[PDB]
Amino acid sequence: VSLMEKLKWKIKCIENKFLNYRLTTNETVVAETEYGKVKGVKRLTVYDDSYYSFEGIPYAQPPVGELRFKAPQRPTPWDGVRDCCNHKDKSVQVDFITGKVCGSEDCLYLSVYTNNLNPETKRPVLVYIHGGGFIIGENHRDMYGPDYFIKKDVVLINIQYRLGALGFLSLNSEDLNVPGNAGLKDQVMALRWIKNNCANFGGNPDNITVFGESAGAASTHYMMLTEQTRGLFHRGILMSGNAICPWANTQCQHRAFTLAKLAGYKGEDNDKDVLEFLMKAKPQDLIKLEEKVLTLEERTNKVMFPFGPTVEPYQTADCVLPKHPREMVKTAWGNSIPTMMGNTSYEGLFFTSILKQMPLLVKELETCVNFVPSELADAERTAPETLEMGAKIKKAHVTGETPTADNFMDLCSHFYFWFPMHRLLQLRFNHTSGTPVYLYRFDFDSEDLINPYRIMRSGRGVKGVSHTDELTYFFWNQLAKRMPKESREYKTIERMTGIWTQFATTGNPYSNEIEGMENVSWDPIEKSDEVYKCLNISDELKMIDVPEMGKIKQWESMFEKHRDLF
Repeated sequence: VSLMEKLKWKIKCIENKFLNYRLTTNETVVAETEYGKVKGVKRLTVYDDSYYSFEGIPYAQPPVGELRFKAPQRPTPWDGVRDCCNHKDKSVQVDFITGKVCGSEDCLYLSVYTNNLNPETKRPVLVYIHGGGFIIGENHRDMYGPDYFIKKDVVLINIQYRLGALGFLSLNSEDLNVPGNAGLKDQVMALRWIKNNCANFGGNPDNITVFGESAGAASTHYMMLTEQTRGLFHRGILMSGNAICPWANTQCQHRAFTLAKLAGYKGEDNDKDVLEFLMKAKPQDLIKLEEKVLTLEERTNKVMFPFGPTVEPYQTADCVLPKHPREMVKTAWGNSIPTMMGNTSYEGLFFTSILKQMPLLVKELETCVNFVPSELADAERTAPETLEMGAKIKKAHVTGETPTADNFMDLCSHFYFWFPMHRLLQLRFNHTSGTPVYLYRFDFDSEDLINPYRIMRSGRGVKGVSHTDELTYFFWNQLAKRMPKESREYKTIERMTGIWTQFATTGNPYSNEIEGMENVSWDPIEKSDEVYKCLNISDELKMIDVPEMGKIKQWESMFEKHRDLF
């Protein structure tokens, strides 16, 4: 990231700290948890609303030393009053603005917010899981501010979990107790805490919604798939992601060794000796080197992250993913709770930045063999069947004689988001009690209000609704400003937070009390639907057939001779 956005972000960081002090009050309050009393503080928003803020609530033991790479354990309870008036640190990770490593292994905390500690009725509980490819992200209010949601009568909860190799190291040897998915096991234990404690904050323990974007969406879906969380919540929102997305799982058991070798390990490739080195390496050295772990072949096969969720090699007490996600959908308790899912109108536009560094990637669309789902393609991507599948993809997105960046970014939308969503809906239909799933399409474009991800994707002055453009209308961030209330941006905040809280409340997203929704008949998706219908959200709200549908069927036709793998 540029020197200009480094000094520019440095200043907004300093501004956010002064604003945060200014927007603080002297009104401290104490609440009960099952681990002991916590002290929160009331804060202000730029729209002159206020809310109670409890930050740095531990939901697990600090996962340092011998707990590193291990499943999380419950934290130690305390007498007296724990101070929760400041944020804790984020998970160790590479800062996308600077490139430096930041964070700390002591990262397993959650934050609780609400405009009213003592409502007269129990409120809907909303749990946000941040995205960031399981390698970056945080629950700090400079990125995920509760300011829009607290205008509503809900309890909002933002969790943290272990990122990167510290969150997702996986070792085959059963003796070492590092099966993998530690960061997911973090999420589980946070859910268990939320279930047992939300009532102390005015929340309804029998009406909890979990939602997240991108990796947060896959996390949310995983929380709906695993037996570990059965019955913990009651609604799910998957925003631009799920667990059968190609980036949302990987078998990474051989990559621990590689990571060790990059970090200076001297010895052989057995898990024990590899683990011992990794257990004593500086946390910020492991994280800085993750970028180098993937081989060139893996990058070629569109593997995006070296460490991440994985099928665990053996089963233990806190096992989360004992089978491939496709197999888990067939039994998942979460299939039988109300679900909302959606994408933005130009997802792949996120990859503008990457193309700017590798213009050579555009040539991949001459055959598109690289984008063939990996389970169908051969190793070298050279078998004639793979070239055939590649051609079907090519017909879907290459509009002219030569592929363009727009073709490329259009393909990504489907490879990373629309196709996986389609596969999941069809799978779920064959294994579900018939609980409704609703679809949305986020199509609202604006440059007058942005969020930090636009700096990373180099989305400065770029038309189109990219992946993560919707976050801006859900959360406050240190790049936000107060918008006039008649603005299109402000209306979208109201609609977006309106629908999400409405869904969280009733398992049904429609409300005539939301501006723009007076002509809307939002029906859920039936198994017999050949065409998906979705709420298109732009300056106006409108029910439509998913425009991406024809391209989605093209991708499905790659499985014509391999229908068992669909």
